[PDB]
Amino acid sequence: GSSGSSGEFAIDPNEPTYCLCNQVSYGEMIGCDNEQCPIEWFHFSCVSLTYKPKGKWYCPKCRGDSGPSSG
Ligand SMILES: [Zn+2]
Ligand SMILES: [Zn+2]
Repeated sequence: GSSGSSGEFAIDPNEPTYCLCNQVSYGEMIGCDNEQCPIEWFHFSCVSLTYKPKGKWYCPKCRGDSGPSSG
């Protein structure tokens, strides 16, 4: 990558986005065990991850579904 350049937190229309922060893949990323998941791609730092977990990892968007807006 680039040694260092100001102007972070920017989403370019050139490259797509997956992670929740909607940013271009970078650093370490894992594939949500849930295939159906349209993202199946999230950053570590974002998902408070230090290293590839030796266990099924389900994005915070899948594991948290129960609970509809209205009752
Ligand atoms: Zn992210
Ligand atoms: Zn998922």
